[PDB]
Amino acid sequence: MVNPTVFFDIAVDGEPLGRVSFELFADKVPKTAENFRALSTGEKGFGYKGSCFHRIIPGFMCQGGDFTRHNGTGGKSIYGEKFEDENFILKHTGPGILSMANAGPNTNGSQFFICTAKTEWLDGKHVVFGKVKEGMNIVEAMERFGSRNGKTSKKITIADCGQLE
Amino acid sequence: XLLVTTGLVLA
Repeated sequence: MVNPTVFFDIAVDGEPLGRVSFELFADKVPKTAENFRALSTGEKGFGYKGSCFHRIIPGFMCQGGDFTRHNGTGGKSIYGEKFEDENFILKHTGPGILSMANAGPNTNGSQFFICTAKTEWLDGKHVVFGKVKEGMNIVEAMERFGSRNGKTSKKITIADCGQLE
Repeated sequence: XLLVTTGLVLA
């Protein structure tokens, strides 16, 4: 097998910024990886295309994936509303880590975050499932529009997304 | 604080 590679084309207030590609660890967290992959292609009839990163905190992370409420209160998995924490094998070791947002144990939906720093305090509480493969510079650029409380200064959207591998 | 929740963001 080969781990799937997905991409997001990011736009800032409608201006294309660049492409970020992620490697999804299907070999370690197959269910979580599959959920993110399907949501990136939109094959189930819903997904990330057109959604925004609603909360960005410099030196911490960029959060997005709420394609229903667009405010951090929505989103859903391809398995129904929410699914279990698959495993906590991987850790939040440094910049580029892709991890699942939640509202407590076993509440994974569609929201995720990209770490821009090692965030060890989230280990064992959030399921790590992939990492930035290319375009980490785009993630850094995105960080500039964030703020301490998370509010973004420009609308950061996923203009297009899909699978590459 | 620095959490990544969905609905009730905490300190």
